[PDB]
Amino acid sequence: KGRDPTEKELLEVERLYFAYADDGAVGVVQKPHFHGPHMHVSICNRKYVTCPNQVYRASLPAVRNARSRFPGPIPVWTSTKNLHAVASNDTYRPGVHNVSKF
Amino acid sequence: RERHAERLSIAAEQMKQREASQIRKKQLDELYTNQVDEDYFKYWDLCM
Amino acid sequence: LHERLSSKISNGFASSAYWGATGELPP
Amino acid sequence: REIVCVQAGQCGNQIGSKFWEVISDEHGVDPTGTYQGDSDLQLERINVYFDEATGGRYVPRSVLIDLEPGTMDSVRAGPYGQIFRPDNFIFGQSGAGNNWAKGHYTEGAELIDSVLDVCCKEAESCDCLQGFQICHSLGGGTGSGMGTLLISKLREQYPDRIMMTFSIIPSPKVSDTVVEPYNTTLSVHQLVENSDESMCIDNEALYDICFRTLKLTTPTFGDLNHLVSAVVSGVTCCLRFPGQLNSDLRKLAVNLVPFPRLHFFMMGFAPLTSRGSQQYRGLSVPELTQQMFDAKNMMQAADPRHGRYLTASALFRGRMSTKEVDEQMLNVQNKNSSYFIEWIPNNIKSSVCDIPPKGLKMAVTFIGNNTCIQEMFRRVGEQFTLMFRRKAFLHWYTGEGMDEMEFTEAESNMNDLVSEYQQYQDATIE
Amino acid sequence: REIVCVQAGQCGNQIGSKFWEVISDEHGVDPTGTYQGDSDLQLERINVYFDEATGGRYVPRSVLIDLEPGTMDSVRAGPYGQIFRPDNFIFGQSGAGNNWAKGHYTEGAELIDSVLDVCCKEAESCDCLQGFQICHSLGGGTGSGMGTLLISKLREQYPDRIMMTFSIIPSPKVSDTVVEPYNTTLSVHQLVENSDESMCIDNEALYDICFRTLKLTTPTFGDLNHLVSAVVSGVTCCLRFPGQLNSDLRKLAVNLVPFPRLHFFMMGFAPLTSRGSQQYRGLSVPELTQQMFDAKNMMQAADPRHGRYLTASALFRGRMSTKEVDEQMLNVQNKNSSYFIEWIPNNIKSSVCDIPPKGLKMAVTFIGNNTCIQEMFRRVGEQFTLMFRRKAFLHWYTGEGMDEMEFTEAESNMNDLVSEYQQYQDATIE
Amino acid sequence: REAICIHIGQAGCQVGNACWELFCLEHGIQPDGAMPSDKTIGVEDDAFNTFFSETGAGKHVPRAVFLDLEPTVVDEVRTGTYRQLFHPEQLISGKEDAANNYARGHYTIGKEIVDLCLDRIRKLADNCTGLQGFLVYHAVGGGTGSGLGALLLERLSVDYGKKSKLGYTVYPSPQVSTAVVEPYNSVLSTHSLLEHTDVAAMLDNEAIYDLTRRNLDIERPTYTNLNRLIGQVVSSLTASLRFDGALNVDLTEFQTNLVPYPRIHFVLTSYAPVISAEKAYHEQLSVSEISNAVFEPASMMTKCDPRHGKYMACCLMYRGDVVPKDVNAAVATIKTKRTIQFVDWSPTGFKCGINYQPPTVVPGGDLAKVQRAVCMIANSTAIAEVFARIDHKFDLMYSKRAFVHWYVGEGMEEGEFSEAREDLAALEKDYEEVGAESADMD
Amino acid sequence: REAICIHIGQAGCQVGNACWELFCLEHGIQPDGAMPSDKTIGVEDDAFNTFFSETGAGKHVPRAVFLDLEPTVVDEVRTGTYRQLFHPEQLISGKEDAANNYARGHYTIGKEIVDLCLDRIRKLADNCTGLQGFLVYHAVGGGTGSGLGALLLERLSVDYGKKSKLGYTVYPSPQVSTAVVEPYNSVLSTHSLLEHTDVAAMLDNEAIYDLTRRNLDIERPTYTNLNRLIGQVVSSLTASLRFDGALNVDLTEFQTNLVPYPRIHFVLTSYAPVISAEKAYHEQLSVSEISNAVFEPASMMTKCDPRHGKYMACCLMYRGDVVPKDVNAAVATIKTKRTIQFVDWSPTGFKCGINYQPPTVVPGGDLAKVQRAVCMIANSTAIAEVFARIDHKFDLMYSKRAFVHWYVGEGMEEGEFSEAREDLAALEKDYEEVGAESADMD
Ligand SMILES: Nc1nc2c(ncn2[C@@H]2O[C@H](COP(=O)(O)OP(=O)(O)OP(=O)(O)O)[C@@H](O)[C@H]2O)c(=O)[nH]1
Ligand SMILES: Nc1nc2c(ncn2[C@@H]2O[C@H](COP(=O)(O)OP(=O)(O)OP(=O)(O)O)[C@@H](O)[C@H]2O)c(=O)[nH]1
Ligand SMILES: Nc1nc2c(ncn2[C@@H]2O[C@H](COP(=O)(O)OP(=O)(O)O)[C@@H](O)[C@H]2O)c(=O)[nH]1
Ligand SMILES: Nc1nc2c(ncn2[C@@H]2O[C@H](COP(=O)(O)OP(=O)(O)O)[C@@H](O)[C@H]2O)c(=O)[nH]1
Ligand SMILES: [Mg+2]
Ligand SMILES: [Mg+2]
Repeated sequence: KGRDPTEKELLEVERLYFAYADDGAVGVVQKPHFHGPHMHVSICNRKYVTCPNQVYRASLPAVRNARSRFPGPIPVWTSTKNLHAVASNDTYRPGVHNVSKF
Repeated sequence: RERHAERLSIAAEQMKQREASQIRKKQLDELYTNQVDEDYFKYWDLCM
Repeated sequence: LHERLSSKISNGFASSAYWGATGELPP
Repeated sequence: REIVCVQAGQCGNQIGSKFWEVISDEHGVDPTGTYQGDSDLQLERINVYFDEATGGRYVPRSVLIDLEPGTMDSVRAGPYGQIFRPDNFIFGQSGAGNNWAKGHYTEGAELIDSVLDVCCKEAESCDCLQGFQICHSLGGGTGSGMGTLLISKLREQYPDRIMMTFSIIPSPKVSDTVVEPYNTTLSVHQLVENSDESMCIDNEALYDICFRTLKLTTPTFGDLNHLVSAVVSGVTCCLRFPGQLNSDLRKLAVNLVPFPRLHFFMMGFAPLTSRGSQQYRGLSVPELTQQMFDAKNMMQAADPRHGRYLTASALFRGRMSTKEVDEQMLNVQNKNSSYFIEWIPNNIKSSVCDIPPKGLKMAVTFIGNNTCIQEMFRRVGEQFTLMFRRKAFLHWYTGEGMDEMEFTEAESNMNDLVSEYQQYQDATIE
Repeated sequence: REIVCVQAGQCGNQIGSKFWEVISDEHGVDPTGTYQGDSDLQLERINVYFDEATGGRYVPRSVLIDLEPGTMDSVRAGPYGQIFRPDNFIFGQSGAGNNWAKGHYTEGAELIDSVLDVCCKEAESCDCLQGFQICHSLGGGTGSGMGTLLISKLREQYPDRIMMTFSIIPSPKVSDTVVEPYNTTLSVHQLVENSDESMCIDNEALYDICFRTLKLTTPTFGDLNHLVSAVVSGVTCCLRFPGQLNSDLRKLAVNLVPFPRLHFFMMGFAPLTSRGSQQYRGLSVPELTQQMFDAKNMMQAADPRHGRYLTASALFRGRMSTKEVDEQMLNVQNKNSSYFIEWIPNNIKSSVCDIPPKGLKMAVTFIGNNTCIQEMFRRVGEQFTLMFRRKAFLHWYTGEGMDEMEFTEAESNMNDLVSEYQQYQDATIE
Repeated sequence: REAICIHIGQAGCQVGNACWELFCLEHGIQPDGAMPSDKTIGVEDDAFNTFFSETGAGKHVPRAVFLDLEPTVVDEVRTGTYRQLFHPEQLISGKEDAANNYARGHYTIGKEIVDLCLDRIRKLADNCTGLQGFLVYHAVGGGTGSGLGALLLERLSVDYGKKSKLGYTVYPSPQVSTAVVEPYNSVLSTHSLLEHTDVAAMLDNEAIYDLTRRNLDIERPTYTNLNRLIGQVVSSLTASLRFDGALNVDLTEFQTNLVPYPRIHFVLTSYAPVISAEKAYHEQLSVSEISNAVFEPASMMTKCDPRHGKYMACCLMYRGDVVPKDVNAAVATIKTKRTIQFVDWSPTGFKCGINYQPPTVVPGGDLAKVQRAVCMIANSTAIAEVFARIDHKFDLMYSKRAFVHWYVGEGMEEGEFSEAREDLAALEKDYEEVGAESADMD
Repeated sequence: REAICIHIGQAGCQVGNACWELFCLEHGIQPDGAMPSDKTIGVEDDAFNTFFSETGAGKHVPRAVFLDLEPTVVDEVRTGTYRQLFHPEQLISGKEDAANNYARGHYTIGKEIVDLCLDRIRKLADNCTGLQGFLVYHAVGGGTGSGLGALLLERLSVDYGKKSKLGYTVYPSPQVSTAVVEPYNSVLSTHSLLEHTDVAAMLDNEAIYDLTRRNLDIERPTYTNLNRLIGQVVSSLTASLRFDGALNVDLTEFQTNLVPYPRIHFVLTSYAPVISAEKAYHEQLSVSEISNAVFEPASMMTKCDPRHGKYMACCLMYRGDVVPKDVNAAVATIKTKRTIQFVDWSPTGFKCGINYQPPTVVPGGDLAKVQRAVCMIANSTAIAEVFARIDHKFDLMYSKRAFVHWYVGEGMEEGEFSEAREDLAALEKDYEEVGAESADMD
């Protein structure tokens, strides 16, 4: 449009994600990708750790331990304070806070 | 004329080979699928 | 009546690109 | 080109049961899983929805998730229930409590890893994966919270594929639960960011379909779920049978969505008529075309007469001429010019498929992108504002842990969706 | 190429009994010792595990050791017990008392010479000797003390052979004995110096295998010992049958161990599925490979997702194409690339053997070298530090004669092992 | 002598089925590819060689490739009636379609598939000794036809150089429509097509529907009828290579006679004795009557009226029992007409061809049997009206960037829209400038 | 006339089974060593003499040794179908493998077995009167193939001297892999192999898998298919010794024509009519078509692309019904192509051979029956990329001393790693420098 943008219309800069092109132009990423590993599907399937559509730095998300619960129907989990104590659903949920990077 | 007849005979041989290859492919596909029988579960759930 | 309606469900599976094509050569 | 199905909550599992009945009927699969069909055309695309298990058997590529196992024992007890893989049933122990925050934060995070493991197991087995299909209600508890959680995880893992949802939204007239507005508002906020294309159904519209069009004396939830399963199995028909003008989910999305937020669609299915009337009218393309645009046959409470069509799509099944399709769509476009958004020169896509559903000569499914969908969200927002101004039941959600700012986020996002539709409704060429 | 097995203590003797049942079944040996098999392929490598005594019969090259004879009377009472050579059972007259020092220094040295005499008699009879295989628990008393004593003596006497151990270590969750941390720490200190390759098993992981994967209603220790016997008999399959790509214990060690302290490995075996579910999913190389890397199917409590794979090995049994094996192992390496150590360009060895385990058309066993094993040792060291700071039970060990400096040395050696694993586990962008 | 056919996407493969059905039935090759053994003609004819090659065992195989991104249509060809005729390498199919996106065909997916197509075409071109052009069938309304057709024609134009490339092209009809985004794909295709095609023939389904309703007596036509008409046209144009005649016309002659300036290469096509069997017995069908027929706008296969422009060149192909004197008398009578006007810089407006082989009759067909036919391709300024209407449709949508995010996401700069629209504007001005009389400019 | 075959380790013995199956079936020796001579030819025959010797009772025995450190594969040969064909002394087996360690094979274990191998080879060479080279089959990825193959080639090179040694070698594929330590063994092998081999032919299993999927119609190939293809290639190259022909080619001609400088002796190999029966019956297979086939990189049995380099020499072997004029026309057509490039210092780029015996068809085989075939071995600078990726993987592992304690414990100085890596760096520089144009160097 022939006009210059007003102060109200310049608030759109905050809502968008910006990046450089290969030749030095400034653009906007329409659809950002996950900063962890993900899939691009074509004639073949491939995993990309990093892709230009990502907005944040690449990182490996933490995961919950698979063997956290007791081997049985009883409600016993591993404690959040140490590696050997146990806990249950009394006054708190121990299954939701077992996520760790390592 | 002799050369043409020889070419025709070779074509017929190729047809026969095609049929044999189809049969072999079916047999190999049957061979490569997996199966389970009773010796798999013999050692589980005995309570001894 | 029953046999006609039973036969009416078999002909619903047909393709249209080679509809009626036979390939016979006029002399 | 393989689809993976996810079934969530009571409504989702029941609709799924009827869907897999319809699909097993169309491909001639016995409830034991044995192929018993009568034409090669049935067999040659069976891979699209079924995986092959050893010595004859076929298994359906679907994941069933629910927070209380009551439903799962019912689906396993149903007539086709045996076909489902036992390892594909995922369930918890305590209920969702009709609470979005409980379903999303406490039992959601407990189960979500096992559902993602099953979904990955199903996805990585395909030679080429097409989009996911999800059925759930937005008014419930586990349906809303875990459905939107799972949608977010799958959208993180497969951003280049298609994400499709079928969703039930609470009637303004006949609610089964008091806290429906909160769960609906939070779920629509999640969907408008995450989804590529979303279909919305009102139970009130299915009741009006059954009573006025089908004249059923005593309808049941099985009939509503049968209508939904019919459209769901119809949308994919061109993916899996030959035709004169093939079409695809991605081609539908490319022709239907002008801008990425405007992805909410209306649904209809045309050949519906009562057993008394059936002796009086033969199937033909004009009859299907007249019924498809009749608001009596549309599955949402909003009516097209208060809005404008941005785009529409029609998929025809059966042996029929292309000339009649083209000329019908031309005549409707020329004759009805006020109901079509004027800065797009042609709003309707057509598609033609050779293979009808068994025992019907012809069928069409209609998908419509109309701005009158804004009226439903505004109505839900009204009921939310009535409840929210007085903090009517908020302590349950806050006790789970939500900040009140989440509710203001969901209100702002729904209000912006309504505003964007209203602005595009009143746009002009100048 | 002959293997000598050693089974020590109750757990070791029970696992050995199940192992020799499985091996006698695969080679068609009657419990009287008579050959009753049905193919020449069975005879041509029978020497690997059996020695031949005159007039047909075969006897198994195994030494049975325990400190109290209760187990020996139980194994003699078992279904295959008669096959064992009477002179090969060595036992004392009083128990280990669950004390490492008792098992190692006082009653150990009295018997150990007779065990070494039997082991030398058995070793010098082989025409060519392959490595030793030892089964024992680390949490017990005679298992830990006499097993590590014997390992040290055999490593002195046969330093050019292979020393392989399978070892069960106490769960933090499901323990039978209070003084487990001391015995575990001292045994791990002995193993990291003495062993060439060591496999670790948690009873908790086998319970989770049985309950989640096999859906057993009433599991018993016999099932747990069958899972262990299955993997142990699978590792040696390429030694004793033909195949397209032969493999060997030494070849496994050469490809798995980058540096000599990093020799502790995880195990898995893929075709596990409940009798009800097996009708719903056929076995195939993609399915076996996917289960093979699934942590649900791994026999330790530590999870691979918290570490990275340095190396892995897969041994396939059955009639199968090499293309599918190569391309599947490539696909798994490419798809999970963040979990593989980047300064090694390809981490996986494959091997293919023609003859599957009885009653399965095909099977694979998995051996993995992953840094997540450090979490197990850290947990044991933590429980040790809680007990050791307070001198909780030390007078028993000191009364037997142990120096506390032994405890501080063993703690320091395990801590250095944990540090070496920890440096390689985490990435370093710099 | 030889010509290679390239069939792209859905319309091009379906039209290919009708074309190869016709060429088989005209030459006499059976569906399995063997000439009948009952005939004892004694002579061993070779005329098929333009379209078929023999191995040596006497099977025939055709000089064609079928290219598609979705499997279904090519698998239908593989499972159809002509399954044994084609070599399996010729039938190339991808995994997933270009989803009505030109950008998806050109940048993302066709760029992956194109090298297999080029290798197959090379393998065809190596088995020739007098190749004299490429025939290409595609629609510019869909994604893979536009994007991969343009990319492949571009690569062919660099690799083969001077060899001629003739396109048969289905343009978006003026009120029949199949997809919303048709103008963008047609504009972006046409931008590439200006530089990289020697003659382009345009077809619209609405015209062939009108022609089949008015002339034939078909109330409910479908695509197989249109494809049989197209096959007849292609057979008429290529008959000059294959049968004896008075005035032959090589494929290189079209570009020399029809194209005055290098951008002005889009031509209109029509065909005369489209008539039903019941009408055929009420009327004689002389040379002058069918010559009068080819000039009525009711005969055209593109929805344009040539009365709104001026002709630059006409090429008239006669096949069957025709004598040159009747062609000359007919053309002079046409020249007399007042509603037919030629640009003053083109005094010698006509090219003629005359071939003795009458048109073949297909067992299931809908055309009557006739002893003679004529087909015309002509260059006229009226064509500017088709582009102007595709432009307004592009401008109305592009004013709001209605769908552009799909194209930008699939790999295209936004700038490419403005470039193509300005090039088509310049083409419109070219058609204004070329048509101005020299007497007015002194 | 005579040639002796040496098979080492697992790949070499398994490829040997397919080779000797083929040579038996082509000459006509029964599996028990007999010749049912049924022809009325009047005089006896000698073509077998290259590969078999007779005792005098008329049994045939073959000129080969099978060398392995593990028993299983050779015991499988001993118990198989050909038990009576081989002399039992010829099948030599140790007790235990080299465990993927080159050092273990070379220093510890192969040093004990190597003297038996030389005594057997000497006993064979004494029963000859015109030995004209050794053919060697081994893989450089495994321990015994690398270590004992190098040690044995060194000893052979000292004892026999000038006699030619031609190797067919399976190199580690660029991304499919079977063992972790492949780069170390391949580098150390190539270091020993540089001095002591006259021509080395490179094979990759990934290429033969691609070829069997693409050309043949096999979804699930296994090593027997690859080994049968290798056997066909060796039979094509040695046919010039065994049957009548227009232009023969002795094994000494390869080294003279293919190797320009003494380090540049690694050659690419390809084979043209690898084809299934259905494709073979859809197409004629003339000389020019198979000549065009041998130059596509899709035809090669090693995973390298020759378009990234320049050809230095080509050797083309035609067998079957071929005429020299067609060979000349084909080679001139290849020379015309612009995407095929020769170094400017090699103007006369081609060697030709023409033999009359067509390729044999094996009863269980997957190749079609064909009247003619061509086989190519060629020297090209593109080969430098194979070494560069092996060297990069070596640098990655050796930068952290990833496995060195095994090699140092089994008897090797650490210095040998640096020596070999510097020699391969110099080989890379040789291939970089040789490809530099003369006009730039004035
Ligand atoms: N005359 C004729 N027109 C056709 C035929 N098939 C499709 N069309 C027309 O061509 C346009 C559609 O182009 P398509 O060929 O379907 O596009 P496409 O090449 O498949 O491109 P994709 O959809 O991306 O795969 C519409 O205008 C159709 O009416 C046909 O068989 N005959
Ligand atoms: N084409 C082909 N490749 C093979 C064959 N056998 C093994 N290979 C490949 O060669 C490499 C393995 O080399 P081996 O021959 O097994 O090594 P080795 O000679 O036995 O050496 P050791 O293991 O120490 O006994 C791998 O890349 C295999 O894929 C075969 O029969 N044919
Ligand atoms: N159409 C349809 N609606 C259903 C069905 N079952 C439940 N509902 C509706 O969904 C809402 C209840 O949600 P529900 O599925 O129980 O939520 P959940 O507890 O999270 O699974 C109510 O409006 C019900 O009327 C069904 O089978 N079909
Ligand atoms: N898997 C398995 N574990 C066992 C068996 N017997 C004992 N255990 C476990 O081993 C530990 C006891 O060690 P034990 O074998 O008694 O030590 P020992 O007295 O030195 O032989 C406990 O954790 C038991 O649960 C068995 O047969 N199988
Ligand atoms: Mg298409
Ligand atoms: Mg070996």
